[PDB]
Amino acid sequence: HPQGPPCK
Amino acid sequence: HPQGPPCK
Amino acid sequence: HPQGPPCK
Amino acid sequence: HPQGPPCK
Amino acid sequence: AEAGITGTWYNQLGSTFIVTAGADGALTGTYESAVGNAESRYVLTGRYDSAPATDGSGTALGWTVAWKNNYRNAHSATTWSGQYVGGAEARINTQWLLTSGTTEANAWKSTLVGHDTFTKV
Amino acid sequence: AEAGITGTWYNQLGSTFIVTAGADGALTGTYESAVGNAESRYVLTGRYDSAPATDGSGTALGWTVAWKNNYRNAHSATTWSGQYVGGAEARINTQWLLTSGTTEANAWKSTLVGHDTFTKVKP
Amino acid sequence: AEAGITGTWYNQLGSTFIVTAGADGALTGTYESAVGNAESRYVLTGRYDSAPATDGSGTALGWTVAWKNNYRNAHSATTWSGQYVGGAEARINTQWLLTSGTTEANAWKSTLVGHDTFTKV
Amino acid sequence: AEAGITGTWYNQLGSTFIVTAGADGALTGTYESAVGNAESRYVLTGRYDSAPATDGSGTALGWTVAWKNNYRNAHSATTWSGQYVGGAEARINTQWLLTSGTTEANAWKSTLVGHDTFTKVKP
Repeated sequence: HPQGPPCK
Repeated sequence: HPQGPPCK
Repeated sequence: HPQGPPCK
Repeated sequence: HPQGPPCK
Repeated sequence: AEAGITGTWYNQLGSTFIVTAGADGALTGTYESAVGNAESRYVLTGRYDSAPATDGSGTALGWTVAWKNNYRNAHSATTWSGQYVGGAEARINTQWLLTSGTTEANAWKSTLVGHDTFTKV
Repeated sequence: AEAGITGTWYNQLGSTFIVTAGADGALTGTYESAVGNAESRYVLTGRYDSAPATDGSGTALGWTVAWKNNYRNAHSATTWSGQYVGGAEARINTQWLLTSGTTEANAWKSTLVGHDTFTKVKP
Repeated sequence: AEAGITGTWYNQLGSTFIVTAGADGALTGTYESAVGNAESRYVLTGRYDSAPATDGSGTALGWTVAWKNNYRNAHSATTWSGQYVGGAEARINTQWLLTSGTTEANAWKSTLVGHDTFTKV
Repeated sequence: AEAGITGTWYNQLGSTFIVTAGADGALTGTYESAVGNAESRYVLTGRYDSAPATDGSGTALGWTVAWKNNYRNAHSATTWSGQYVGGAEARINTQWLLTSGTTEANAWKSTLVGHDTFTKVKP
């Protein structure tokens, strides 16, 4: 989700 | 507050 | 989740 | 309120 | 339906919300408070999903109202987050956050939370 | 004060908030996801108190972002409600609500709640 | 009325909540989920105001349910905060927070918020 | 794990949380207001997940405090919902809801929302 951090 | 009900 | 409605 | 900080 | 958001909505407290939904996601309107009154009106601005899923899901949206107009300033602002569901009985179900401007010492209790359901009746 | 809010801010996850506060209490700008190229920009609109109190009280404000742009559509919208506190280290402390469009049956879990703190970097 | 909280309550989703209010502020009971089922039951513990104001105000209370029992573990817990109002149509109006155990990376979206109204019908 | 939660914790306002996690998923203890003598202690009861996941996931838990004791009665109750994350620096990150008993007419503003982070100090 664009509101959370970058992925793994 | 303006968001609440009437103060009547 | 147990907090929600039935999955029926 | 007991959940907030010490008073002034 | 899409621009079914446009219109006049009422919540359970008696407030009236009048909005226009623009084809690209904007929400603009007026929020009027208690009694109907005259300058019980405040400006509101928001955004919605203009391309909601094609599954019976509601349309996500949200808007804000700063409680200041040319007659009153309650040094607070409210944001409503929720979704629109249309049909015979269209409704907008929301949860809101009302934050007041406070001093540091009162910051811990600067925000109230609640929920409102708006209908066109 | 409008100036103080205007500028570029970042929160603890690394997202970018670029806002312009207008004299009439309006807030307009763009929100960008944490790192992640250019097309992770979304439109935001909000309102603040253009005449806060003297005192050392924060300025209340709020804004919304519907997570749809020309590249992605997460069928959700987030609203941040908080206060701008100026000084040499200005901050915007908020609490937010993220609601996703759901069917009648999952409506009960349609909303997430959290809090973010923004630090100003550019005017 | 005071120990009017004691009893079986239902919310709009169909869940049943059975509680005992102790004279000193404790709330103990069982929360059962969907279908009625058999081990759709979870333990709940809370506290209420045993000396509420003598003005027509409701009684503040809250309780928690960890979603683990001897058959299921949904690695989450819900807390309901609200108030009881008695009378002909007694109700318990609440707002709740459901937090799931997550990894750091998912902590930002570990909590859901909602509201429930429980009645004895 | 019960041990990990058990102990004394403090949050950023200076309040004290003393808890005992029992094998059956129960939480019992006392909550104390930020500084302020001895009679600022209130009873708390809660529940946690006594069998969390392996992984580096936090343990979900929650507890309630009704703000009435033998000295004061603030006619309100607070519930904290969050996760315990162990390590050398264990923390309990929460979001809370404080509801006050109100009349029908002020019910709309009966609940406050906030967040607290607790740091462990003693076992």
